[PDB]
Amino acid sequence: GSEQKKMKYLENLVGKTPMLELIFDYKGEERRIFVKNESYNLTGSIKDRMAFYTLKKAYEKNEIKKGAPIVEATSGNTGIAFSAMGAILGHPVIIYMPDWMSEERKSLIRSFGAKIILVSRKEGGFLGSIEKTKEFAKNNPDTYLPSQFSNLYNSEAHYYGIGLEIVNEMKSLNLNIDGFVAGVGTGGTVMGIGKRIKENFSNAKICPLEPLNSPTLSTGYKVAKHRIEGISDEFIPDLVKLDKLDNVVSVDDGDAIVMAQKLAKCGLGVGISSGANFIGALMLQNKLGKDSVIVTVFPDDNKKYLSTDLMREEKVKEDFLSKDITLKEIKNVLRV
Amino acid sequence: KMKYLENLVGKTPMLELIFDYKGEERRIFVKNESYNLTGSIKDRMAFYTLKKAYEKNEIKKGAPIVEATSGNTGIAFSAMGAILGHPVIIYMPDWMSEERKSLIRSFGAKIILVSRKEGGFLGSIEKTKEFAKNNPDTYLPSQFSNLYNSEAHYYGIGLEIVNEMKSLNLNIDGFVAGVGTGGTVMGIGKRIKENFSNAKICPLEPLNSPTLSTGYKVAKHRIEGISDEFIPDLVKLDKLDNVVSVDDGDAIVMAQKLAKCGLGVGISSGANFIGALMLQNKLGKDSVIVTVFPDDNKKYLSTDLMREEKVKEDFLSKDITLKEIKNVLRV
Ligand SMILES: *Cc1c(COP(=O)(O)O)cnc(C)c1O
Ligand SMILES: *Cc1c(COP(=O)(O)O)cnc(C)c1O
Ligand SMILES: [Cl-]
Repeated sequence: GSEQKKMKYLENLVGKTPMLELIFDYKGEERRIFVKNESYNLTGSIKDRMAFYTLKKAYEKNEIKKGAPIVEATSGNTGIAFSAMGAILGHPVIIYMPDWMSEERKSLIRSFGAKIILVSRKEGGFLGSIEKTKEFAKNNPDTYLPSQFSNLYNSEAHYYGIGLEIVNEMKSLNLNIDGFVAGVGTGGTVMGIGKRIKENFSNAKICPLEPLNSPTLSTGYKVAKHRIEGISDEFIPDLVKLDKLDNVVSVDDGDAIVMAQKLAKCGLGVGISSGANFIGALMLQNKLGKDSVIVTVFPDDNKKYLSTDLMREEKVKEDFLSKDITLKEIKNVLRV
Repeated sequence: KMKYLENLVGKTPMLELIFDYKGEERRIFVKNESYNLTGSIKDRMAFYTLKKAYEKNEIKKGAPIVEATSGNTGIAFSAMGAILGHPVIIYMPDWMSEERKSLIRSFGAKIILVSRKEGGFLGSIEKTKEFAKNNPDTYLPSQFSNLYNSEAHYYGIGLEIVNEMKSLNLNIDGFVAGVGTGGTVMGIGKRIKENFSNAKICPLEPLNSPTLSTGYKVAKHRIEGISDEFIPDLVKLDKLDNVVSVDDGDAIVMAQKLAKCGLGVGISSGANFIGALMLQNKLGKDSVIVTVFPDDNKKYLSTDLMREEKVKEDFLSKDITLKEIKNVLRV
């Protein structure tokens, strides 16, 4: 080949992230959770694995030509990841997002060479941001649409990549996996990792996670704004197939923030969705038994969240799990 | 012990970058050090310093770790300090990017900003000694003089460099790195010279504040992480080859180009790229030059990196065009 050569080496920019064994007290019995740290990636997120897999398989299946624009609707880690990997592969990148999105998001995505097209309230969300991507393709037929919320390459990325890493590294510790939890944005993470884990541990519980403040998985709908950036921003996406998963876990965004704060104070600088996943995983442990082996992921680091409530004191509410959690140690770290 | 905590640092990607320089094709090789616990090369050094300190009982259980930083070292010691159960107290000049202050505080460290009136970098260092004098159990990693700093890079990143270039059957002709503490250049340089006695090991300075090359001149500059108002004891300019000098404007424009090609890096990464080119010009078109990208662009959104830089006539970046990533290695 040659393109094949290129894709073989560019994959060294993504994956092979640390697996961490985190020990903590939960009122006040000793527990542990296993977690992948996905900050160790090209642009700092799990979405790098997904963007790379997507573009690679698309090249393999001749579904994108050289120099073709990559076009998507997002303001988060997906725009960042396709912007960077798009530029690496010689593609201009076009991102549609709403016109009230913060300066910080726009500047970071702009840094990576993408063209940003802003959509107003009146031009329709949000939902109309994904509509203009479809318009663009019909007027420029070389357009590749990642279609993150519906594209099987997304879930597959995590089946072939991070999911397999998880099964391999838990097997090297001779630990069976009793469960896995992940917040759903596109759903690619929970679906892909779940498919992989359930091939190896048929009784594993694969629980998708939503915010209690906007339970898009349990109701179907975008109910309200919440502060768990990267998860449930729109509608149960087409990729998520709830029937193939076990029961929905719900976490309050404040509880996620406090948990992420605690994580940073033990030297793990993570995003709000990571704190959510940690709480998520503990909930699942609480259903299965204190000593069950539960895995999750930390999808990004804390550096993009330095003006969010991650930086402020959160009111502790009755039902927060995080008020009864004290982190003790990183007991082990695996890197394969 | 932490045979296992070392899995949080190091083993980062080596990139082969192809570019045009007015208007000839060239390449340089670069370690991407964002792929580390806190997103910087300093993670390697913080971990190694603490591991040795523990080995030689230079640090007591729960004792405070206290340090002066341009940002990344404090971030790194706040994260690793927290992991190992230590209070951390960081002094940092007040003109470093505000994202630095926020991250240090997120890791549970006490952060004290130090003004130019209060002596900037030299003042920050003295405040660390003051704290140690006042509080007898204090551990001072003293990154500006501690040989563990350069040792960390001799054993870690330096050895990865040598093995990665060996794997390409390529001889290293030169290495360039901006000097903050001097750890990076001294430690990598020692390792490279053991394997290529003729390789040139070049420290880099801002052209705006050429302290290494003059021995005295200190001025404001925006190349965060390097040129900290003095020549650090760790750096031995007579054991290194000649100083390379890059304009902070030229560095920023170069870091901006790198991000447009997919490599979101800090201002000093831009500086190092231009430096490695300036060295390449000395040794030949075809010479094999290695450098490092110490961190990513996320701590710099508040800085001139995100603004439109006045290009000048003498910027090498006005004549650079990035072509592609030709290769990526990682063991
Ligand atoms: C995208 C994203 C998620 C959700 O992952 P999906 O695979 O899209 O479900 C969680 N956290 C962060 C920070 C993200 O960017
Ligand atoms: C510390 C630092 C440097 C300089 O490295 P030394 O090993 O201290 O010479 C360069 N760039 C950045 C971003 C840094 O934090
Ligand atoms: Cl520093």
